[PDB]
Amino acid sequence: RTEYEGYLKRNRLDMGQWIRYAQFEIEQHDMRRARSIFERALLVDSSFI
RNA sequence: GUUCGCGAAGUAACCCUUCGUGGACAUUUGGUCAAUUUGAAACAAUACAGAGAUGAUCAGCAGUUCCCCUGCAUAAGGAUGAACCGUUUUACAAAGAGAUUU
Ligand SMILES: [K+]
Ligand SMILES: [K+]
Ligand SMILES: [K+]
Repeated sequence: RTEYEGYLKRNRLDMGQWIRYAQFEIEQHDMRRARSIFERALLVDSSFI
């Protein structure tokens, strides 16, 4: 989490990294965290289908 | 305490003196805070190592950041102040062929 948050802090526009971080939380079975990551990504770019 | 008024005692009687009594004057400070270990300062010390773009030695200026420090500062300086360097899979479809199955 520290790694992913560091990268997203330095470059919030990396939508691929946002998705990979959300998937990492999915693999931890922590859907609340995954949902939060997806929501934050939608806050950055809601147009990315 | 003072002062205005009244009772009284002392004095021959006033002034004056004392005991009693009513009124007037003056009227609510300070704390976000307790005095060493357990509600938060840091440097330093010991060790190792010895600065980005390079084959080598270096000037830099920036940008991004939920890192700031020094400075009066919107100046300048702090290794180009530092961190930056990793990890990376699906709007996934169309046409066709040869093998698999009833
Ligand atoms: K050196
Ligand atoms: K330099
Ligand atoms: K500089």
